[PDB]
Amino acid sequence: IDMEKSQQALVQKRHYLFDVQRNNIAMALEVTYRERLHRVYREVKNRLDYHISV
Amino acid sequence: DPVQKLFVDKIREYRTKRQTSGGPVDAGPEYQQDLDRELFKLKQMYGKADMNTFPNFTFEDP
Repeated sequence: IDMEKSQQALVQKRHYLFDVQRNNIAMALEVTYRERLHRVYREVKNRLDYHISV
Repeated sequence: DPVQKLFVDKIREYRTKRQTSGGPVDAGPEYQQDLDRELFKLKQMYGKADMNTFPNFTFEDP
């Protein structure tokens, strides 16, 4: 009886895995977003630094 | 302050120079050679991308 009850309780958290998956993938997309922003900023500043140094 | 002829000497050499500044007077082709070498080296340190636009990326997703 109690083993079955334990399985029933374990069912409740049966979704957490996909919650984790979603969090990870979404935040990875956010990572790509943010790094793209920082990289474009970097490139523009570098390109203008070229001419400043000139 | 003009009492020291050195100041006026430097000053009007300077002036004549600025008037000649229509071009860099007496640059000498070695000037241009130095420019060439160092400008390349600077560019390679800065890469080979055309220094005129916003090099496009078309960023790649997972």
